[PDB]
Formats: sequence, structure tokens, C-alpha cells
Amino acid sequence: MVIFDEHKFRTLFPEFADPAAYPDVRLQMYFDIACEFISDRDSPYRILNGKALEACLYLLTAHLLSLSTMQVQGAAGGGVTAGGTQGGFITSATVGEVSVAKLAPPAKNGWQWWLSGTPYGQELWALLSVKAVGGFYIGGLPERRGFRKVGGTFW
Amino acid sequence: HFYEPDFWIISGKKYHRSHLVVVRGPQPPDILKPTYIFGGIPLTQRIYERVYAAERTAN
Repeated sequence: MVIFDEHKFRTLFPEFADPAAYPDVRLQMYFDIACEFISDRDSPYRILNGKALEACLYLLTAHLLSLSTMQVQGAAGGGVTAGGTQGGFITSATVGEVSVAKLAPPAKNGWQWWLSGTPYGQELWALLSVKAVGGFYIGGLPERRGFRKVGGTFW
Repeated sequence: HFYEPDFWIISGKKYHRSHLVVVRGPQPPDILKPTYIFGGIPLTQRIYERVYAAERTAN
């Protein structure tokens, strides 16, 4: 378990600074929810260990909070429309004479596609990808330590 | 008796060649006979690499 405090989250994300706009219980609830996506079991053998894992959890809480304020604020005609506003990465946008076309993320999976919808999710996806190099190896025993080798090594 | 040790110092004293019986290896040539301390070519020198290769391949 990882204890979540308002102070680190608020100075990490200055947009979420107003207690009135973002109550403490809302942040705590979204931290509990993000615990399911990334387990907060802190171990020294994990690739996500310590402050890196805490940063990952904080970025996901920012992601969920961004979706939530998108939902509550809307806005269609002064409220929330039917079916809500869907997330996802804005590939191309056009307002007036201004047009923007951005590169699409390599989202090959639903989790990655949902992450790419918000920059906090993009933060989390980048951190997970950069920590996800190599892999694990389950099972197996030191079979080689019972056989003599060059230079009198592991006789 | 060229390049044939006349005496052998074992413990201080020098035993004569005729007093003792010397058995030596394949008797290397003269120019590098002193390099073998006037002895012979050792079978350990002949098989410390071949034996290692055989044992490591067996491993």
C-alpha cells in the first residue's frame, strides 16, 4: 500500500490546485481506483519500485481526474450531454482558420489507447514503456553451477 | 659426456653421475637441452592441453 497525500499531487499538478474545484476526497477516491490499474505493492525486486511507482500512480490519478472533470464540466449547453464526451487522442483538429494535425500514437491495445487520451496518461504510458525493457524469467534453477568450466569456475 | 651432468647437488653435497641411475625422457636436442635442466620432455607438457580439451568437450 502507498499512502496518498494532497500536497505532492497539488504541487505536481498546478491545474489541480483549487480545493473547491478538486476536493480531497475526490483525489483519494481516484487514488484508490488507480490502485487497481497499478498495484501499489512496493517491493525492491519490482521494475516499478519506490518513487517511480508512486509517480506512475500519481500520473494515473491525474488521468482519471482529467476524464472526470471533462465529464462534469461538459459542456454542450451549460451541462452534461447524453452519453458523455468520449476520450481518445485528438489526431486532427480545426478551429476557424487554424488547423493542427498530430502524429498518431502507436496504440496497439485498448489500455494504451485509453492512456493516450490525456497527457497524464501519455506520461504514464511513456514511463511504463521506458521501464518495460528486457523482461523476466520465471522458474529455472542454477543448473550450470554443477558443471566445471574454464579457469576452475563453478566446479 | 657432452651436456651430461657429471654431478647432481641434492642436499648440499654433490653426488657423482656414476653413483646414481638417471632415467630421462625423449632427450631433447643439444641447443635446448639446458632449457630442460638436462632432463627430458615431460609427458605432462605433452598432454596438458589435449587433456583439457577432451575434458572440456566432455563437460
